[PDB]
Amino acid sequence: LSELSREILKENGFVISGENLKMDRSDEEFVGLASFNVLRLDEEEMYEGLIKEMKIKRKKKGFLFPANTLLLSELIKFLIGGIKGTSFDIETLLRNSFRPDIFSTDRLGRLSSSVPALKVYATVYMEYKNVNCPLNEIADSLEGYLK
Repeated sequence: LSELSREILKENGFVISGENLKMDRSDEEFVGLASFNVLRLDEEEMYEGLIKEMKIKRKKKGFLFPANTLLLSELIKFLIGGIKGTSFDIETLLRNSFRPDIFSTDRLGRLSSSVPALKVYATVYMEYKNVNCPLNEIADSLEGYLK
């Protein structure tokens, strides 16, 4: 996640566990963790294992909800993995999901521009093949995703 997205999530009451690197600050006697053999472990293995357990949990009973988070996790996953989304699109989606008073007017970039383009592609494919192709259906599905 970007720094602005993390700041928006932290302002909404979310804390991201997985980056729990409290950098040892108050000068006094942290005793009770000297039982792990860290010296015989690879740093690359720990770096690979720390990324794979990144979970965002809430600490306060604010105005954010299980259903919106449950939808938004898969929406962000489909935005990054399913399509070639950018961090500005993530910030736009988070602003549209959390802050309705801020008018982020159509800052999703490539997908909104790709809405008519695949329809024109499908128009050309129908006009040159006369065989049904789901390019228009893919464009309509991602348009419904924008809806």
